[PDB]
Parts: sequence; C-alpha cells; structure tokens
Amino acid sequence: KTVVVTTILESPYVMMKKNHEMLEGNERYEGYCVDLAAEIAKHCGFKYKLTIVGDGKYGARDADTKIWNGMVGELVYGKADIAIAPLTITLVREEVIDFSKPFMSLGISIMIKKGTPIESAEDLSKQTEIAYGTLDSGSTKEFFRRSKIAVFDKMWTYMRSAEPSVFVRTTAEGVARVRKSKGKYAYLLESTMNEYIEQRKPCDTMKVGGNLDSKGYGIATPKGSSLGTPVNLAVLKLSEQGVLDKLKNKWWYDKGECG
Ligand SMILES: CC(C)S(=O)(=O)NC[C@H](C)c1ccc(-c2ccc([C@@H](C)CNS(=O)(=O)C(C)C)cc2)cc1
Ligand SMILES: N[C@@H](Cn1cc(F)c(=O)[nH]c1=O)C(=O)O
Repeated sequence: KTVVVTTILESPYVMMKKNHEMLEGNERYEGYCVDLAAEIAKHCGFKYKLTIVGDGKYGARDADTKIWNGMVGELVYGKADIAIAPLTITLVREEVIDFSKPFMSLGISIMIKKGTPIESAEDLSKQTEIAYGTLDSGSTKEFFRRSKIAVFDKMWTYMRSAEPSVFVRTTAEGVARVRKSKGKYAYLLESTMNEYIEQRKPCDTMKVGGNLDSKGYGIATPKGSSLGTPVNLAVLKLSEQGVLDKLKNKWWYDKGECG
C-alpha cells in the first residue's frame, strides 16, 4: 500500500518548492524531512504520499475531551500511517503513539535580534522591558506550562498573562516578531529552528545562551503499527552511515548566508 505520511510546513524540514504550482504530489515539497522520508522509504521498501497536516499543528491533547489534534491526532485516529517531521519525543505522546529512536537532537533556546541585552532565560525572567514568547501549541509551550523550575515557572506565569499575547501561531510569526520589535521581543524556540534562521539573511537574529532542555525528534507511527520496527532500524542505519549528518549539513550549513 501507499504509505500516508503526515508532516508539517516548517523550515527547513518541509518547504514549498518555488514553482509548486506547476508541480504535483510529493514533488511539490523540499527540505530535510522530505529527503529523510525518501531515505526511510528506500530502506523500508515502501511507496508514500506526503500530506501537510490539516490544522497545521504538531499535536496536543485537549484537557477536557482528551482528543488529540495535529500530526499526533492524524496518527491516533487512523488518518495517517506515519509522521515524518520535527516532532518532539514526549512522555504524553509516547503513551499514545510510537516513536523511533531520535533522528535529530535539540533543546529549547532563545532567539534575539542582534544587539539585545539578553544572554539567558534568567536574564529574561529578571525583567519586563523585553517581552518574550513561545509557539502557542507544542512541546515548548508545554515545557514552560509544566516546569517546576523557578526561573521557567516565573517565565510561564509571565507569558500566560502578557497583554497583548506573546505567543505566536508559527515559527515564521515568532521570527518576524523578533525582527520587527527592535530588540523588545525575544522568542523561545527549538534550537534547530533557531540555528537554521541564524544562517539566513538578513542575518539579524542569533541564538543566545545554552539550551533549556535536551531532547530529540522522532519518527512516529500509530501504536502497535508494523511499520514501527523497520522505521526504527532505518533511523539507526541512517545514523550510523552518516546520512543524518549529511542531511543536517545540507539543509542548515552547506549554503549558509551569514558566514
Ligand atoms: C525525550 C528524551 C527521553 S530523549 O530525547 O529521547 N533523550 C534525552 C537525552 C538527553 C538525549 C537527547 C538527545 C539525544 C540524541 C542523540 C543523538 C541523536 C541522533 C543524532 C541519533 N540518535 S540515536 O538514537 O543515538 C541513533 C543510535 C539512532 C538524537 C538525539 C540523546 C539523548
Ligand atoms: N517540535 C514541537 C513543535 N515546536 C516547534 C518549534 F519550532 C518550536 O519552537 N517549539 C515547538 O514546540 C513539537 O513536536 O511539539
């Protein structure tokens, strides 16, 4: 059968090709996870169709109805066979879907407009002049909402009460907000995205400080799927053959624009 892959528009993992109007099917998209999908499919021996998740969400569970949205929802309710995306491995997700060993490491990080007098989360937490926010749904938001760490708790308590809202609906919105706010907004986002943006014109943002946590993205399958095992073996093989490194370099650094 043709494997249905759910994924999400997020640079440089999955992007629309420049002439995507005149192209169709999987050929409409480019990026790290596009390449990774091709590799995994080659190693597991399956045909596949790339589909952009309907609600443009990563995956969150409603506290009241217990219903999952986003890519995770697509997996749990039988809409997709596999998610190949920068989907963070988390405990609550692992309880309802299966993850491969991780294919890329990351941690929550801080993005500033160059010139901003901020070097750490503690720095942010100690002041109010510079606003700061996260993506409105996903593992970063959850990290802050659930954290028992003093500094991070202080930051969450600030963020959920800030007027107007400091949360954004896409990474693009967060980056744009950094660039337009003349140093008065800092954006908390996954280090991988931060590092990508740092390598792109107009070269006016930077990652500062260490990461706030350490985790990974994994390939996800519906719980108890037969695809789970071969997909995991493929991730291991791609890791050991240096393919994951080659792809990371390909999409992040090989054509860097900021030196
Ligand atoms: C959710 C967490 C439990 S976690 O993210 O899974 N682990 C946390 C821990 C600090 C950690 C975080 C990230 C990494 C890490 C290390 C390597 C990789 C890639 C490059 C290869 N993954 S692999 O499994 O080692 C490989 C042999 C295929 C991806 C993630 C390893 C350990
Ligand atoms: N990977 C996350 C989604 N996600 C993406 C980002 F770019 C980010 O900065 N924060 C975040 O939670 C998830 O799987 O929920």
